[PDB]
Amino acid sequence: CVAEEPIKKIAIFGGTHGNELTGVFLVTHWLKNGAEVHRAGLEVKPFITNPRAVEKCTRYIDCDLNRVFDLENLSKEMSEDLPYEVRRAQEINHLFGPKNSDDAYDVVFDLHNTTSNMGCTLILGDSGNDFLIQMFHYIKTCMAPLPCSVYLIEHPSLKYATTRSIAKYPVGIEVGPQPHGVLRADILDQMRRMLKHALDFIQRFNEGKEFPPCAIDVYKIMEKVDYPRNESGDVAAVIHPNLQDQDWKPLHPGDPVFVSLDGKVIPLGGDCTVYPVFVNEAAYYEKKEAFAKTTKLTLNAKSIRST
Amino acid sequence: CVAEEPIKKIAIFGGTHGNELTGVFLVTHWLKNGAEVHRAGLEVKPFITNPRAVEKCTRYIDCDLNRVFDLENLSKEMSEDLPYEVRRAQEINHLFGPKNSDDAYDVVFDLHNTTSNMGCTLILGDSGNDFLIQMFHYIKTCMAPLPCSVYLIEHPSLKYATTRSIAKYPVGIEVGPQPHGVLRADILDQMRRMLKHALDFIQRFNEGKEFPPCAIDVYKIMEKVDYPRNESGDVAAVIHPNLQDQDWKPLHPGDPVFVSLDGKVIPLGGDCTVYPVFVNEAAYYEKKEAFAKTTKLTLNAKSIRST
Ligand SMILES: [Zn+2]
Ligand SMILES: [Zn+2]
Repeated sequence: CVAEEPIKKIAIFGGTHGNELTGVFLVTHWLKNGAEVHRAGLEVKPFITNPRAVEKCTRYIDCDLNRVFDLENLSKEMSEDLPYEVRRAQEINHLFGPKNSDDAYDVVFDLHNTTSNMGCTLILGDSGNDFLIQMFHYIKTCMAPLPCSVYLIEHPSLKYATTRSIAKYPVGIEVGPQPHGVLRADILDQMRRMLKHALDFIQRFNEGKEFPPCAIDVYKIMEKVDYPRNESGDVAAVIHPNLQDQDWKPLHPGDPVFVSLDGKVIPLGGDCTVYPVFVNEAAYYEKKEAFAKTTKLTLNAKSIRST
Repeated sequence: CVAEEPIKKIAIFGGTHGNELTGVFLVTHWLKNGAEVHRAGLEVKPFITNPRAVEKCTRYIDCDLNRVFDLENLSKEMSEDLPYEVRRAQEINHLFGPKNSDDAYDVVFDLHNTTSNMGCTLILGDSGNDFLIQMFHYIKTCMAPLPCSVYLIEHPSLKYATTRSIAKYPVGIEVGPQPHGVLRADILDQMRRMLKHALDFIQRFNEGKEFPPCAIDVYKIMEKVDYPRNESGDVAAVIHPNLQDQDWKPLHPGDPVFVSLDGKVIPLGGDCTVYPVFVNEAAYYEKKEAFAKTTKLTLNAKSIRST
């Protein structure tokens, strides 16, 4: 049984990307009216992380706020040509960190949307963290029969620079499909239910509930796949209609992945089954990612209890 | 029978809004590879109307290119204060107009995408235009039983400043739903099919096909409906899930239209059945349009032929 410290300070971040409206709308509402996110014994602080991008309804001002929380950026002196989001990341770190300190917030839920058909998605940064595996098992049980899928990042590069990484326990909450700059009522309902259960879990944990051992399936990112490109670097083929909206569904080497305007089909390739995620995300065209290949695995957590 | 001269000069505009990728991708392709839009006897010119917005994948740089083709803007003196899209509209007017001259292009197809669930949509500016009614009837007939809906936008305050308004016969071609900044294969195949039949119609008309009288159903704009807003001017309620994606379907006075986070449902109101269009289009939040109410009517066209 993993013995563990009670959680005291929780933040809920929305508008990390300024055009992802669900987190913006909920955090804006909870700042006005906090009853929904109140839990006995918890300090819960909703916060808009990129208000300048939110006011422009744009992903970012100068660079992605979700890529500048690495140590180098958090400790960088200001310079004239430095992206705005580096200065904003320091401001957020000053309020909710410092990152890697005992004073840092215990849990940060960073709220995101995607244009990909990923449904309710939890992002896990540590495959050995019993506390988070337990929380995610709890949320999934409460959301059932809506799928609630878990994306695991092991590589340090794709997690160490994220906004949620300031917390002792980072949690990414990702819900799609939703076009950026749109608020869909269904997506809002799904995200608010995920949060309701995550907060319930934390309060129960604090109150001394002992959670028995559990296991969850997770999809661990293997590598990004770019679009085929023309000499000039523009996209030469698009996501095949059979792959479009089929995030999480197994893809085999001969299955079609891209299609060109002439009707040429390009299949997955390789030697293994993969589970594609972020299929056709708008923000990722410039990041050279048509989708990411993942592998499925099981994580077990030991029982846990507050000390 | 209305006899008209053969159509000679046709333009196909893509990227009027730079983040609506279907027309950008198709036009970019046809500039290099024109066979798909070749027709015997026709001069077909693909053209990217807002190259700066396209390169930044954004709707516009300074102002909406689809709002600046009014004579005041087009006749504005060249200066350094001038919005980029004003300077660009004047270039387009010189190349494909001038608007209101006998030298203007005969047909301009302006290609758009929407995040609303509208399917294939043709935009008609003039309810008396026998040639356009016949073209649209042809396209609908050829696509049957696939959805192909016609939106009639007639008042001068609504039509006078559009990019396509330079042509003798302006045609808007609109296909959704597609997140902006995303290219879906399905949406691409729908828009290519509309255009194939539109160009086939023009060729047959020029070749002497005589078209008997026809009729089409259209949805004529009545008025825009904004989101309920707080004192601050931020959105206070979102599109109700029963209205979400239900473009074109009759909506009655007591049917739900918005829902707040606190759960208040706001009904249509008024005294008549309407047909909503552009339900939840991302670009329209700032235009104060949650959706447009329309009324359905039948338009007849005389027999037409080429002289
Ligand atoms: Zn995001
Ligand atoms: Zn448009």
